[PDB]
Amino acid sequence: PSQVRQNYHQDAEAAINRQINLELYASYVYLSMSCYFDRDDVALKNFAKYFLHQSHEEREHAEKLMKLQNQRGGRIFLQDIKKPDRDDWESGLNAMECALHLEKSVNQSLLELHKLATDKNDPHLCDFIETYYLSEQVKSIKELGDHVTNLRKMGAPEAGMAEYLFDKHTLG
Amino acid sequence: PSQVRQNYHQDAEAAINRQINLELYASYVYLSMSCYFDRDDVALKNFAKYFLHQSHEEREHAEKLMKLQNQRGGRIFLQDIKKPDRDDWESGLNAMECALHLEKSVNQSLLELHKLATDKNDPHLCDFIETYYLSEQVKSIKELGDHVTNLRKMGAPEAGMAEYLFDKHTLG
Amino acid sequence: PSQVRQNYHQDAEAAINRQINLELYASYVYLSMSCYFDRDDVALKNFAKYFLHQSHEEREHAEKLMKLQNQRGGRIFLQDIKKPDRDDWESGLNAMECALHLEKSVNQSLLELHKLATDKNDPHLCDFIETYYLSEQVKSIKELGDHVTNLRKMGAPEAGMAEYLFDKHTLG
Amino acid sequence: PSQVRQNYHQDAEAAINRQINLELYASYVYLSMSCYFDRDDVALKNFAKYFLHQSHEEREHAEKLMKLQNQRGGRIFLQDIKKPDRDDWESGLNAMECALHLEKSVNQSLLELHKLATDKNDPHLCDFIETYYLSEQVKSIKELGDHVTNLRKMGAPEAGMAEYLFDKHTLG
Ligand SMILES: [Fe+3]
Ligand SMILES: [Zn+2]
Ligand SMILES: [Zn+2]
Ligand SMILES: [Zn+2]
Ligand SMILES: [Zn+2]
Repeated sequence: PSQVRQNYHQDAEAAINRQINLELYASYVYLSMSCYFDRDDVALKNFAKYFLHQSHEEREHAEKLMKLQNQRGGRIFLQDIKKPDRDDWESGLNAMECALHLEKSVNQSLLELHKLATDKNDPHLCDFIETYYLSEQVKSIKELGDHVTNLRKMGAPEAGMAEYLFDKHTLG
Repeated sequence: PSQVRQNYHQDAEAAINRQINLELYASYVYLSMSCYFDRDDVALKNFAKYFLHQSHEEREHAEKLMKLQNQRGGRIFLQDIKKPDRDDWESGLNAMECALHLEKSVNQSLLELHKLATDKNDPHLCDFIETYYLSEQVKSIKELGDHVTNLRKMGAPEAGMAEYLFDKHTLG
Repeated sequence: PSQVRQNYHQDAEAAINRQINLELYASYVYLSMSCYFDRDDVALKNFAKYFLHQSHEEREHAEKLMKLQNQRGGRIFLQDIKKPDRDDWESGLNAMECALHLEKSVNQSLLELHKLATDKNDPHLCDFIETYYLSEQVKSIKELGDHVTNLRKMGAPEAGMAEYLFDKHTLG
Repeated sequence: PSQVRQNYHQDAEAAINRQINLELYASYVYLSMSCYFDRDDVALKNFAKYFLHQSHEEREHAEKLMKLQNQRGGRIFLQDIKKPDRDDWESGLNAMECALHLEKSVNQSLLELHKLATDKNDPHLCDFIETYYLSEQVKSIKELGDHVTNLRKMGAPEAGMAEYLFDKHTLG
């Protein structure tokens, strides 16, 4: 047992390892989306910039959980990062809808983690999740819902100027 | 009778109390509209910002009348602020049309108040209304009429890009 | 159901609507108190300034809950804002005592809301209340208790110079 | 008839001459009060400073009416400035009460003047009075009412420290 370990259940250590994998997976999905919008047959630079920013943010989320695991005296066990479900993301609207789905799935994972920390009476870990993860997920899910709403009303993907003008106005 | 009171008719005191209520009501209507445009299924940030600015302006109008009532030695009697007529304002165009209707109703209230101050030979109160209320209402009614004209010509609400591009160009 | 909604119970949505009404009511009570201290027969400018600051702060509290309701995919349903219990607040000491009573009643409402969010396993909403509401209420209740203590010891309201000198020293 | 005269009734010219005399009289009353508070047996420097400021302000009010009379092509006819009703103003509270009485009497004179300009269809003269005289009188009467309220509550003139502390806090 680590000299620093105190009130850190083996189940919490295991759940934090699963979450690190999921944040690294989310980072890979966003990178896949970023490089789709950089294709010459798609060519939406501000969609590509937006998803690359999200990819980097998710890597910072993963790295902060790795820091937490080490501060609490747990041990990081890394696993394969699975390839994303698509190479071709079809449209700006479809990628925003898939990003929304991914962010809600990551949020559900964190709520299951908070529930585990509550059941194991781990107040430091509960507060860590609330402070740096849950606040930020609610704000992300709302941003993506807003983007989806706006793109559907402008008539994306069938309206050719919808994603062009969204790329300049909302994402530019 | 207040030591400061001079040439302030009890009817004028009563009418200023009714106007305070109407400016506070207008503030509440604008706040209702502001929070409609912040819904994820509407998601027009600059429409929400515009109506929140109007909500704050109307609270400043109410507060200035409360200052007038106290300077003249009248007594403020507050009344319930009634809830707005809708929760769902339907579209950017509909909210602008409802705002236009509300601002004309507030203007008519002030013209009835000016007529009362003229009939009671209250020149200080007449000048107060002209200087800080009537000028400002004419300018508001014209701004809203302009917004409505522009949104109808762009084809709102059926044209999906009309309110999107109005939100960026006119309100951004 | 809203595309952004996740882990937000209908009871929590209803309770947040009741709290918005209570923060708007508190804003109206403070405005009533502010305009009492501006009467020429009361004439305590720094008491009026203090209560107007509180009125504005409570409107910011209400607006932040409206933002929370929209971020979580709930729907704001506004209700009438009831008129305050008095027009005449009697003295500086009495208004501070009534403000203390109001702030404890708002605090009890938030503790009932936290208990509901705990029972519905809503950690984002629990953390929101703790971070932006409960900390701030404890600090307000203590400030008002301090003011009341000081005014009673100086001999308010019977000692004429007590509220005058409190207005200059503590509130100036 | 003056080459510049247009729509200026002989009654309005006469009434403006009477008002010039009253503003010069008010200036003399305030100067009398200022020099009472500078006596070694009264010795309230900030009461003396306050009334000297009012004396100078009233001379500026008189001079602005003299400018108006000349702009409209009337002729200034000056009259004796009568001596004030007292040399000894008794107390800070009594002087503030006498100042309140004087300012209400000047205000009533201006309302009679506005009524005359309204009856003679002189809109330039009506607007002149509203803009530079009536606004300012309401604000003066309210300031003096506030001062009187505060001094009576602190227990002036019998409470020896009331006028001392008012001189430092309110007027300093
Ligand atoms: Fe002192
Ligand atoms: Zn993340
Ligand atoms: Zn208004
Ligand atoms: Zn509050
Ligand atoms: Zn004057």
